[PDB]
Amino acid sequence: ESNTAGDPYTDYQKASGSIDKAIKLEARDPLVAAYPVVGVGMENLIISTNE
Amino acid sequence: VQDSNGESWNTGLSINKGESAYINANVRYYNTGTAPMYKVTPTTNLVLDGETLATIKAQDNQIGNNLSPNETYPKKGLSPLALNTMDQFNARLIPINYDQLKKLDSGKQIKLETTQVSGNYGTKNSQGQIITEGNSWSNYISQIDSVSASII
Amino acid sequence: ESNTAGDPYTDYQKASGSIDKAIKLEARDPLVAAYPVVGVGMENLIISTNEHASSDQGKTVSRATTVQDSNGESWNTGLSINKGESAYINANVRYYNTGTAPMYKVTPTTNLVLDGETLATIKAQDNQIGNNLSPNETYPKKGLSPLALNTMDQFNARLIPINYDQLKKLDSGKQIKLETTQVSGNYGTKNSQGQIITEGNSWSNYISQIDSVSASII
Amino acid sequence: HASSDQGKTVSRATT
Ligand SMILES: [Ca+2]
Ligand SMILES: [Ca+2]
Repeated sequence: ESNTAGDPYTDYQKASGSIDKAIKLEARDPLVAAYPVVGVGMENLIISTNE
Repeated sequence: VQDSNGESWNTGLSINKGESAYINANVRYYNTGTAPMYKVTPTTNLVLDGETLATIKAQDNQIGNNLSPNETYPKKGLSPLALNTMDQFNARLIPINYDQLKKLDSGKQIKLETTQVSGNYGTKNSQGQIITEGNSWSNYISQIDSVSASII
Repeated sequence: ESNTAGDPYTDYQKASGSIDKAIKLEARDPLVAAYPVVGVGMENLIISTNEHASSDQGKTVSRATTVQDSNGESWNTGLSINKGESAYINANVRYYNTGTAPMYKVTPTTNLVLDGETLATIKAQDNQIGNNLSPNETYPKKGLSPLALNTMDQFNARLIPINYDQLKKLDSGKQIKLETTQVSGNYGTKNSQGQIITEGNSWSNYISQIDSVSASII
Repeated sequence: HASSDQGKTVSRATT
């Protein structure tokens, strides 16, 4: 398998670090996937009553 | 003969019962992974008392260019985004009808929930230039979630 | 045949497993087709009747000398309605997959049928597209609230209207049914460099070829 | 486009 973890980067690109430099150190192990988990959080909510 | 000197003053108020109010949510994005996301495009449901009022995809005003792991968009010391519109071109505001407005004027809250997020990854092309355009993260979400074990 | 089953993947690609890793196990047999079966299901339906209601008050004073005086009041209440766009419809849907392959960029088309007549055929635009639909799962996922099929426009700016007769009969036992007439979506293939690409890879180019050369087993 | 309306009125007149 060239991409062991299933992410866009191969085993060599991850081990050798020749990828994006914002990827966490953790994710340069071929077994740990480089993978973002993004979520949204609402702060407040405003109602424009259009009479 | 006769004379008359009258005065008058009137006050009126109208309302549309299909678009009785406009909704504006203030949001912030969060990354808790090991990779940064470029061109972050979330999709969110706005749920009020069982019913989903609107499913909104983040358009050009609400997209975040970079989102590194363990950080937010906007950054920590900024105010949250405004999720104003439902249109592809940021020209159409999010409406709610008369019953949803009447119950919103009570203890009822509107909850938000992220159904998915879009975004790109970066790769170095022929010359040493990082490209993050055709590099959708969605082509790998199923392939990663299927071959893996999840640890939080 | 290089593609015995009629799916986008050859015999060697399926047998050896060098394809998408979300493809179900059985679908890596050359005879079983890698093929998703996506359907839509409605959860509830909301009606925004768009009347226009008006209130008004008023005072008035008056004097009249040949002597006289007068102090009148008023308060009025009106209500108007359009009969071609008497209400707006909002359906809450959720997509399902019961196939052996994931669908990327799931774009369904649904009829909204009310007492014999189809009110609208809606194609899922940018707000209502699901990026991933892996087999035996839903969009949105199990623990989320359903989508809002809110608009009928290519740009998500035009709401779904119903006229006065459809609204009047909808204020009765009449229900609006939803039915999926088709679903479109992409599949993934590894390109020259090992990047998965799911853009020109439409699933509709193989639905007829698969449905013709196959036997169906539910 | 169908429209309805109601209305009341009170009045007093003193010579
Ligand atoms: Ca390897
Ligand atoms: Ca063959």
